[PDB]
Parts: sequence; C-alpha cells; structure tokens
Amino acid sequence: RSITLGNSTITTQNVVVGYGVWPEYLDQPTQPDVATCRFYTLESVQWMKNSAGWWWKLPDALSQMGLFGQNMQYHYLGRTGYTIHVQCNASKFHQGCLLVVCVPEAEMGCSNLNNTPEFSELSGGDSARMFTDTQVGESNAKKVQTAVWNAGMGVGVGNLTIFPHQWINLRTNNSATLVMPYINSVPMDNMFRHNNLTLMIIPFVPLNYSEGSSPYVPITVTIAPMCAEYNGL
Amino acid sequence: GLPVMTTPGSTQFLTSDDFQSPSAMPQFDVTPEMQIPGRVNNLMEIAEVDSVVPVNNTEDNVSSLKAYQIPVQSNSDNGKQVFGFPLQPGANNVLNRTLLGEILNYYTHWSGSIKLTFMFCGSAMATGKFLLAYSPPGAGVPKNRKDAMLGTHVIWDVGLQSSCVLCVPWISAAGYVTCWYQTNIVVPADVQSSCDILCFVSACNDFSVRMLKDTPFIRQDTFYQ
Amino acid sequence: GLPVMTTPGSTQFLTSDDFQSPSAMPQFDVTPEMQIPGRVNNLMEIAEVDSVVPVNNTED
Amino acid sequence: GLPVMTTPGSTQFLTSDDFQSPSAMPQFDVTPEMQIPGRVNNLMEIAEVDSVVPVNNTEDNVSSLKAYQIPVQSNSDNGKQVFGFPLQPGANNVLNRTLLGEILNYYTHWSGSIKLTFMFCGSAMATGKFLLAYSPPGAGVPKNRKDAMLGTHVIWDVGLQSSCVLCVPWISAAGYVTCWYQTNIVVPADVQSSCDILCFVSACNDFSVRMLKDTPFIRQDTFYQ
Amino acid sequence: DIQMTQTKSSLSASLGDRVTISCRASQDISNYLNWYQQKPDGSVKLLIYYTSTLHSGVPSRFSGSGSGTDYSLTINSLEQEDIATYFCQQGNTFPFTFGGGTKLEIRR
Amino acid sequence: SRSESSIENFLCRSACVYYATYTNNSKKGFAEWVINTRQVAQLRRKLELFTYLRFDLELTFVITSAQQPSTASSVDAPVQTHQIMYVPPGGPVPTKVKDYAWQTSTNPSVFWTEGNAPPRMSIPFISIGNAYSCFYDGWTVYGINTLNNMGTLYMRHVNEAGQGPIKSTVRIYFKPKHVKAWVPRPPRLCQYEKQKNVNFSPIGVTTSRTDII
Amino acid sequence: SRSESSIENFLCRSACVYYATYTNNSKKGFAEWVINTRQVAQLRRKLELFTYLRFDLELTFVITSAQQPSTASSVDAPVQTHQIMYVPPGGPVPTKVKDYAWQTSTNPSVFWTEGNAPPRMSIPFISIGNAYSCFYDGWTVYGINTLNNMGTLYMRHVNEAGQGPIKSTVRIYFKPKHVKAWVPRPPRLCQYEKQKNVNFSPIGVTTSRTDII
Amino acid sequence: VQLQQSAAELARPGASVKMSCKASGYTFTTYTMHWVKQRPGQGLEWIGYINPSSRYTEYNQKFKDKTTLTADKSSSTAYMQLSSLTFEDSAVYYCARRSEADRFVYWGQGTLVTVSA
Amino acid sequence: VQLQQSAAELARPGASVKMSCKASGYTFTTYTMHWVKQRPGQGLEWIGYINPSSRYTEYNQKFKDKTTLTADKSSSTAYMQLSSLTFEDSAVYYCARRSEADRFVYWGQGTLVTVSA
Repeated sequence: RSITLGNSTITTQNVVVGYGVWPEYLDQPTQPDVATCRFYTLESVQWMKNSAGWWWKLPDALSQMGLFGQNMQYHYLGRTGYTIHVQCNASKFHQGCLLVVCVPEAEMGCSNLNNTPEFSELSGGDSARMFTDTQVGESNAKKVQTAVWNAGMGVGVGNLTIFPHQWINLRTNNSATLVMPYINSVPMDNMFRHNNLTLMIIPFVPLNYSEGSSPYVPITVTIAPMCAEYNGL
Repeated sequence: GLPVMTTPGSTQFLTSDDFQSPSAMPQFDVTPEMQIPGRVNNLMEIAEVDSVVPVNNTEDNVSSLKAYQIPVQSNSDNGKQVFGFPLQPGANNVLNRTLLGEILNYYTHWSGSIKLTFMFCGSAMATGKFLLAYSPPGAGVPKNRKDAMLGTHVIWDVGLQSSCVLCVPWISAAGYVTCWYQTNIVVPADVQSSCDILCFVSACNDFSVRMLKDTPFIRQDTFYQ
Repeated sequence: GLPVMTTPGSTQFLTSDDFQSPSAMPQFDVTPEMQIPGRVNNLMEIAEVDSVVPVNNTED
Repeated sequence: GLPVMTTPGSTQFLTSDDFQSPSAMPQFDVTPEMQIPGRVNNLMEIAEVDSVVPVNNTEDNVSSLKAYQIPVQSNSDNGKQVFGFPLQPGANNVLNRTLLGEILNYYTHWSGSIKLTFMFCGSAMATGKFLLAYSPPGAGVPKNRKDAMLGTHVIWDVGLQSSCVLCVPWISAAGYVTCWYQTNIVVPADVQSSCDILCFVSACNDFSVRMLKDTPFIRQDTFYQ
Repeated sequence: DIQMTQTKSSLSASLGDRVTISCRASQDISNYLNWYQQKPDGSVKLLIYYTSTLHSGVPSRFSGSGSGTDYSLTINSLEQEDIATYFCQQGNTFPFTFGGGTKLEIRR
Repeated sequence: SRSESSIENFLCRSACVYYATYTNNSKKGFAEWVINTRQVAQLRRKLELFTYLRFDLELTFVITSAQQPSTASSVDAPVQTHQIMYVPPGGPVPTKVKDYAWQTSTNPSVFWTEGNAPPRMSIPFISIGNAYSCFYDGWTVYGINTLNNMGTLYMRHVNEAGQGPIKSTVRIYFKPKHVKAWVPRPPRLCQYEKQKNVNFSPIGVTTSRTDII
Repeated sequence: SRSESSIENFLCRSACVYYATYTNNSKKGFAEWVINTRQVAQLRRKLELFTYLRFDLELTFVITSAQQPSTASSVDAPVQTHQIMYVPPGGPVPTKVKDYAWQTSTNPSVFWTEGNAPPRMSIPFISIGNAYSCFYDGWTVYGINTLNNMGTLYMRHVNEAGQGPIKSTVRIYFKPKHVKAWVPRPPRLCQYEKQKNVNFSPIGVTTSRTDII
Repeated sequence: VQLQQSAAELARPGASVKMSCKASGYTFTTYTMHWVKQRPGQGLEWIGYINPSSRYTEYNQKFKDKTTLTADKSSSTAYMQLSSLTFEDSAVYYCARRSEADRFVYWGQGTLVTVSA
Repeated sequence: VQLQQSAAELARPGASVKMSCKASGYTFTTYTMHWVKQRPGQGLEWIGYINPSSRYTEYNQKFKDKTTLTADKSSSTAYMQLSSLTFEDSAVYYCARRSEADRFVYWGQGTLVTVSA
C-alpha cells in the first residue's frame, strides 16, 4: 500500500510477473533511473455498454510523457521493462468482465488485403485506439482491421490467455498488475521503429447496470518503466 | 583397400532420415546465444493454459464476442437446462478451435484428463444455485433435473463461490457436461437480473499424444506471394 | 578419404539376407508390451499335444 | 565384406568442403622453411596501422597530393568550419579507400572503435586553437561554433601540442567529426600564415569482422594475358 | 480504378506457332496480374496466377512475363484446344478490374 | 508417450517448399528461390506458434530431366550436370544464365551429375541478431524485419547442348535442425492471404450449431 | 568474431581460374593451362596483399560433354574417358593430340570416366626457393622471376570416335592449402592491365565530393 | 469441389430476379463468394462479394443501388437479387470463389438473364 | 552498361562541331574513353583518348591540331570538338571504352558528320 517512485505516489492493496522473470539490467551504455522510474498515469477511458476494447502500443504511449520522451529522441538505442497497473472503479451494483493481456510483437493487419496500415492508425500518442464490433471494408485503403473477435491479428480472441494476462471481474476483483521484462531478439533496439509490447483491454461480458446507476465505469492505466538503459556517450 | 559391400537401400533419399551433412558455410563463427524469456521445451505447455470455450455458437454469435457468454436469467420454470455440450472429439463441437483443441488436431492418438472452470460474471448481489451434471461414456443425457442429480454432480452456490472447477477425463457417445437451474436468481432492487457465465478448459494431468499428422484447418491453393 | 574397394555381390538384393535398414517412422514411441497368456517359443510345442486320428476314412 | 550404405550428397562437388586428397607428386622432399621477417598471422594487423585520409577531394584534388592536405589560413570570420566528414560506412566517403577501409570492404558485418590522429604541418612559430566536435549517431551536425561546444569536443591548442588523438566507435546518420576555428592563427613577421593539417585513421581495439565477401573495387572483362 | 487495356481484341494464328497477347494497365500494379481463359461454351479457368507462375493442371505451353505497366502471355505451341478468349485481371487496388477479351482463330 | 510433443519432434521434419522448371537453350532458363518459410501454409502455421526461433538448416534437391521434342537425326546425349549456387545475404546475383556472378568464390556451389544420390547441403544459423523473428511490430514499409535474411538459391545446367532441348525440374526439401523456440503464440484462425504481412479477412470463431443445449 | 580474418580463413577458398573447350576429331583439340594466379582479378588482388607466400595446392576439374551435329544413322556412343596430364617445371610438352609426351612416366596423369565424382588432385610446394614471390624488382626482361614455376596442365580424350563429333569443356578450381604469408603490401588501387607486369594507367585517389565541409 | 448455378431466367423491365450458386466439396463458411457480370459486347465486370460467416457484403460503386447478396449456411448457396431491371442488365452472371486475395480459382457456368416484353 | 552518342550533325567548312557520348551502367571515372573515326571508303582510324579522372588527353599525331576532348563527372559524358572543318572530315565517329590495355569491349552507335554548303 502507498508505493512511491520518484515524485509520484499511487495506492494499491496479486501480481502476475512476465514469463517468470524480473526486469533486470544487462560500446558502453548508461543507466538513468531518477529520470524514468516514476508512475506515468495515462488518461481514463470510459467503459460504456456498447464498448468493444482498447489497445496501447507501449513504447509509443510514453513518447511525449515528459523526460522518458526526451531520452527517446536523444539516445539512439535502449531497452526497458514495464510495470502496468490497471484498475477500474465501479460499485457493487455494476457487472462486467475484462481481460488485460500484454502481447509481445503484436503485428496487426490492414483492412485492404494488399496494403499495410499507416502510422497514425496503429498508435495514437498517449491516447487509446479502440476496437470495433463490425468489419472495416476493403474500400478503405490504409486502416487497421478492428474486428474484436479476431483481435486485429487474425487469431482467435479466446486464445489470448496464453500471454501474461489477468482477469478483472467486477463481482470479485477490481485491479490488475503486470510486470513485463524485455523480450526481443537483439539486446538493444531503436525505440521509434519498433513497438515490442501491446496492452489490450477487451470486455468479454459487457457492462450492465440498472436505471439510476452511473452509465460509465472509468478505467485508469498507470505505467512505470523499470530498469531502463540507453546506448550513448 | 578395404573391401566393402553396399546393401540395398543405399543411394536413396528417405525424407525422414537423420544423417550427417556437409556444411555449405564453414568457418563462419555464428552468433552466440542470448537469454530470451519464455522458452518452450514441449508443446504440452501450450495446452495446459486456460482458454475460453464458445458454448453459445447459435449460428449468428460466432462472429461476435457473444459466443463465449452463456446467458442466465430469472425465469418462471422449476428446473431448466442452462447449456449442454458433448465431449465427442473433433465432430464440430465447442472444444475444437480452443487453445487445447488446436494441438490435439496435430496428433492422432491422445488420452488424458480435462479441467473445466466456470465463472459467474454477474453482480455481487445476485444469488442462486446450479447443478453441474456429468454423464459417463455410455450413459444417456439426463432429460430432467432429478435424474441429473442421481448421477455424478456438483452443486454450485453462486453466493458463496464465484468459480467451480470440474475435472474430467477425455479420450480420443463420449460424455456430457450439462448444467441445470436448481433455484432462480434472487436479486435486490435496482440490480439487473440477466447475468452471464464464462467457461474455461485446460489439461489437468499430462496427456499422451502420439502419431503426429497435419491439421485439417489450414490449406492453400497456390503459393502465397 | 578412406580408400575402400567394393567386392562382387555388392549392389544385389538377396532375399534371405540380414542387414540393418533405415526406419521410415522414427520418434514414434511404440506401445509397450503386455502379459498375454500362452506364448509360443517353438513350433514343436504345437506338435507335442494330442489329436484324434481319422482311422476310419472308407470313402464316405 | 563390410556392409556400407551411401547417404545422399555422396558423389557431389561442394566447393567449400575440406577432405583429404591424393598427392600428384609424392616422394619429392620439399624445400624446408626459412625465417623471413614480418609474418602476418591475421588480417587485422594490416588494419591497425595508420594511413592518411583524403579529406580534401573537391573534384580536382583527387589526382594529386592535395587530397590529403586540409587548408588552414588566417581569416576574418569569428568561428568558421575547417572541415567535416560523416562516418557513414562505404557511401563514397573519405575513409573508403584508406588502408582500413580496403579491409572492411571484404567483409559484411564489422563493429569496433577508430583512432583519428591529426597533425599540424605548419611552422613552429604559429599558434592557434581548434575545436574537434563529435556528433553521436542520431544527433544532427552542429551549424554553429557554440552548439558544437555544447556536445562532446576536444580543444586542440597548436602552440602546446602538434598532434591530437580522438578515439571513436564506428559500426556498420552515423556521426560527424567536424572541426571549427576557435581563434585565428597568430603569426610573427616573415612567417607564412597559410598552414596545412594531415589526418590519420587506424583501429583502436580489435574489431570483429564476419561474413567474407568480394570487394567492389575490382572487376575484369576478359582474362588478363 | 485501373483500366486494363488489351488493344488487340482479336488474334489470328495457325497451328504450332508462337502467339503473344499483351495487356497494358493505367499505372504500376507491381506484378499483380492474373490470366484467365474462357472456353467458347462458357467455362472459365485460371492459367497464370502471377506474372509468370503457372497454375497446377495447366500445360507448359503457356508462359507470361512483364514488369511495371506492360505484361504479356505467350503460347509457343498453339493446339486446337487453345482457341478461346483470354483476359487480364489486376489484383492491386480496389475494385478488381478485368481486361477486354482477346479471341483467337486460325489464319486461313 | 510424452516425447513426440517436444520441439525437436514437432518441427524437425521434411517438407517440399519449392518446385520450378528450367531448360538449357531458352537463354532465359534458370531457377531462383529466396529462402523463406512463408510460402506453404502447413509449415508457416507450425513455425508461427512461436515468436523467436533459432535453427540450423538442411536442404535436399531432387532433380529430374525430360527430353523436349527436337527436330530429327538420332539425339544421343551424355549425362547431365547441374550447378546449385547459394548466395549469402549481401552477395552478387545473376541476371542471365551466362554471368560473372556464377563464377564468384564466396558463393558456395555444388556440382551434381545425374544418376547418383541427391545433393544435400547444410546452412548454419546466419543472422546478426540472436534469433529469427516470425513477427515484427515495426517498420524497416511495415513489418519486414531485414535482419532474418537467409539468402537465395540458383540452379542451371552446365552442359551446352545443341542436338536436343532438355528441360529439368527441381524440388527443394526443407528441414530445420537444433530448433529452439521462445514466447508461444496462439494458432492462426483465418486463412493466409499474402506472404509478407499478416493481412486477413475476418472469419467466425468456430463452427456453429442450432442450439446451446 | 575475430577468427574469420586469419590467413587460413582468408585465402583458402575455391575459385574458377580457367575454362576451355576441346573436341576429339579436330586433330587440333586439346587444352593447355600454365599454372599461375595472375589471370583472374579477384584472386590476384587477394594474393597481392603479401609479398612472399608459401602454400600447397589442390585442383578439381569439372568436365562436361556435348554432342556435335553428326551426319545421320543412329549415333550411339559409350562412356567417355579423359586424361589430365600434369607437366612439372622442366618437362616435355605435347604439340599434337597424338604425341610421345603424353606417354612419359614422370608426368603424372589421371584417368576419369564420365558419371563419377570429379577428379581432384593435389600438388605440393614445388620451388627451389623457400617461398613464392608475388613481386620481383629485378631482371630474369624485367620482373619475371623464373623461380616460382608450378607447371602446365593438358587435357584430351582417350576415346577414338568416328560416328559422332563430341566436344567437351573443363573448369579448373583453385584452392590453396597451408598458407603462410610474409611482408604485407597495400591493396592495389588502379585496374589490372597485363598479366606479367605491374603496368597501369594513373587514376584518382578516391571518389570526389563537392566541398570539404 | 465445384460450383453450380441455377438455370436461365427471363423478366420484364421493372421486375426482379434472384439467382443462386450452390457450393459443394469444401467448407462453405471459409471463403468469400464473388459475382462477375459479363455483357456480350464487353469484358468481365466485378459486382461484389459476401462473407458467408458474418453475412457482410461489399458492393461495387456502380452496382450498389440494384444488387443484393444474401447467403445461407444450411443449403450452402449464395443468392443475388437484381432490382429495378433495365435493358442494359442483360448479361451473363458468374459466381467465383476468391483465395489468396486476388485469385479466382473456381468459377460457375453462369446464368443468362434476358429482359424483353 | 551501354554508351549513347548524340544525333547527326551538319556544318559549313570552317565552322566547328561538338559531339558527345553519355556513359551509363558503370563507374565513369575508372576507364578511359577513346574516339575512332571511320571514313566510308577506308577502315577505322584512331584519334585519341581522355582519362576522366585527371582530365589528361593524348591525341594521335594526325589529329592533334584539330580535335579537343573534354569530359565532366556530373552528367557522365565525354565531348569531342572538331575545329577548322574541311571536306575530308566527313566520316562516322565512334566512342569506345578500353579495358585490359588493347581491347575495346563497348562501343557507341556513331554520329554522322557531313560538310556541305
């Protein structure tokens, strides 16, 4: 309870950690830790009744977030781990269920079968891109195919529990916590041309409430980079 | 020199042999290894993780997220079937395209046990009871709540626990995992009554898979380019 | 490499030889054995049991 | 005799194999060895020696000894660029045809450090100062003397030392080794003011070269005869 | 839309010669072309599902080439059953546009 | 019976991945294959259950010939010999059947006469990185990942022939060796559409029935 | 990754150094190659980074045949056999296809029928001196150095044929073994012009740009 | 492995028709089914397709306000209804099955639609 | 890999012309470029060359006082200017690229120069 990091403080009360490993350290690279280790809280998304899902590309959401977004421009390479806190606050009169996965190398598909989706359609800067419950037509040239039952990657959405995940059931649970290590084939990679993580939040059982209750449930995502180091002089 | 004698089957190409082979590029000094998290040593580790089962196909929920949700409402009948699906292997059933059933379609012979986890995704103020009957292979499906109680069953109280685990063998009639209303869903004022139920599947013990084959779910007519 | 020399009768198929042979299906993990009653180790054990002799053939 | 069995790939000629071979001339009694000075055990020993870099190409000094000389004069501007060359590999740059860059064009992957030695080939009575800025890969080239000072730099005083060493990595934007006037060249009477500067390159640590290929600098159209 | 233009629309050749049918697009379609063959009774089948890649079950007398805008189809040994209509279809952008027909017949 | 599901017994098999023809006198006839795993649909689905792979490689070529119709007068040809050149990533590439890129020294070739055992050859793990990558969420054009590049193969005749045209086919067999796999991935549901990217058309989750009970 | 730049991993490769044709009934048809390293431009530039070399030698020959147009009436020929004679420095030399110099005892020959593995043979370090010499600043005619002489190769058919003309090609592959190198030398900048000497035409030092900055 | 269409039709101008294309030999709800119209004086022309799993249709811009493509899982057919029939709608209509995103491997034999009085 | 010359010219006696030969497909500043003149009643005749790296020209003794060979690195061309044109200067002029010190491997198609009034 009441964990602090740098000059930020959140409050909590189980934790699922990666593939069983903790984020650790490795010309010569430098290690900044007072610069990055703090809780970057993104803005809240509203879970309505006819909602479908959200996704964040992970070293893209913190690309304009203060001093972590400055070291991405100055230094060429870099590796980092993350610690994601997802928590939605609803009463005991609401009902629903969420799945919070964290997909490494989630390559997505376009709506037209011959093209590839453009840069502004994969990730918005610290803003949630959202799934849909219908198809995107082939007349649109460069748009991401956002059928939620295929999860944008052409795979079954029920089989997404093979990744490090956590269920949020509003009857019994309120929060999720994921600790992700650095997963890549090279030890250091460029942070603008590669998004090696993707945080998806998909409602399997939709939100329901009676008349009088609040018609939304806000979801708050909090990301903190752990054990980051960059390559430079 | 040394006298040798070539046996039959000498200058042939059997596609499943294991011989030494001359390297095209020696003296290359390949890249050494690196600790990457999450190494897979056996394909059974993919089958032992849970995955949601689409029990609610019903011809127009297969292209939605409504396939995974089992509807539960407060009705006026005294004893009524919620769902039911056989454990017949591969014959267009609900455990076919799940994370377990995509591995068992790569092999010909398999036998083991199955975990079946349920989860009540309703409000925290709703209370009810469900039967979880299991028919063995050979026995018929129960047509009533009473003779489903006379078999093997687990009474699942929603107000106490929100998840029920049901271990069961599955081997390549083969069984039924039918479920029945015991009591109705009692709910307070200003709480919705129509709730949902999710269902999971896994591998309880270690299976024994044998005689690898190709999957029936993928085919191509002309080389991708 | 090593100097060898093939003798006559090398690339022939004699039907009564005993050589090694490449397995078509390796890595199969065949079914282990089971105790079945009444194993025959030699065909003389079939000849040592009694049997009735048709001494009275007589064409019909 | 012994039963053998020929595997596939038996009577082939792979050009990169290593087998024994029958000698055409045995019993010859070849000439024994002799101690000759200067034996090469590795090609990296050719890359670690220094060589002059033609920084001053300029479209008509390439066919002269004027390519190696960097002109330095006493001007009237307050801060001005002397030279500058990127560290982009192979793309028609100045480190291409040097004694280092003729070896790195035989290989596909290489990474290491680089020594860059300068030498003031002027009079013994001239005095001045130079900046030796280095831009890392990713950062832009400085367009002014001031923001070249705000990076990494070495202030080279000519009146004290006549040679400046600058170690730097080079890996297959990739960097800049720009140089700036700090002060003008102060000179006495009856001494010439226009001086020159030579520049050298070497290999600081040991590199790691891999995946040998052929050089792009040599080709033939019909056999020499 | 990309206009697939076959400017010949009629070829005349005897048995056993080499025929060449050309199909020109509007812009670059980047090697995404297919060649179909319509028999005079109405049956259509696919011959070459790339610039030059033959479909399985097609005799080896057919071959294709081309790059960029211009493409071609080559039958070096004309047979009796090769008298049909041939189309070019691009698969680059939306929607799919087919080319005009090209009818073959004997010379004299 | 628990060992046939290991990574070595699952992926180390043989598979026909390419099939091409080439003749001798067409002055356009030679074969070409860029080494990838994304061409056939049954090997692609097995290698895409994992994100990062690392394996050696072993290739076997089955080469047959066929006599094309010549003119007349007693076609009698000797045995034929083929050249199978392997170009590493970043090497010269032939454009004609007679070229200077066939005779270069750093492109290892095999030479094989007909009537013998087929010409196997083996390629080690060549990469700058530490593993191959089946999926790449990033730009180089989206999702290409120029780091896993295995090279190109080229095949031709080395016999000049005038009395009779001869065409030949080749089937390339693919077999990974010493396989290591990381970060598992769910199996692909929709059908494959293109080779380079992960484009698809949306499909239903499973086959449907008439009632829930 | 420091061992691919050693002298053994740099020079001990294979390279096609000669390619010649010869037929049987022309009574002028046989091949001839004086063994040197100065014919091709990519092996010459690698061996001229050093002044003195000392290596064993290993040669492999790839021999193919082709049927020339005969008259008529059912050309049917048996398998062909070739002779590859090696003449040491200071040996007799054939002038015709039928000569007494083919049958001499101190010229080691190989005999090879078609349809088998190619005929490799190996030659040790033959010299009076203690090393070969890539450069010679002196007279024997300027810069010849008669001391590094490796010999000559000759190839012919041994089958007499009347019903059909047959011509054959041969590609000689060159591979040094146990290489030792002394006194390094800067790499050659200008293009090669002749075989025997170091003549050249003057060229610029490097490729030029538009400004110093 | 083949596709089978209906027989020829005949309709007055202003009336409506409905064709069909029965698929057999493969799993019907996997591949999309396209429709191509060929007037006898011109080449082929694309109309639209239908995804038989989610019943999602996408038409060409010229054929949007007239045609309507439906399907059913039981009989494994794919219908097409032409509304507001005019005189230039007299052509031959094919049904094709697209695989690998550009190739039309299997075709039907086509139905002849004629308008008269 | 080819060489490309200009078109045909026409000039009065006493005037001057300038031809060109654009090289492409190879590094221009490596090999020398030669010029050959062929009168229609005789064989070929050598004029001179130019080293494109150092701009060093060397002419034949008969063509020294008339011709002048220049070059440029940017457009990869090699010019040739004939001065004091007479009546026997009507021929076809080729550009060739010498490799291995005697061989002329690649040639141009030649420009026809005619003098008249």
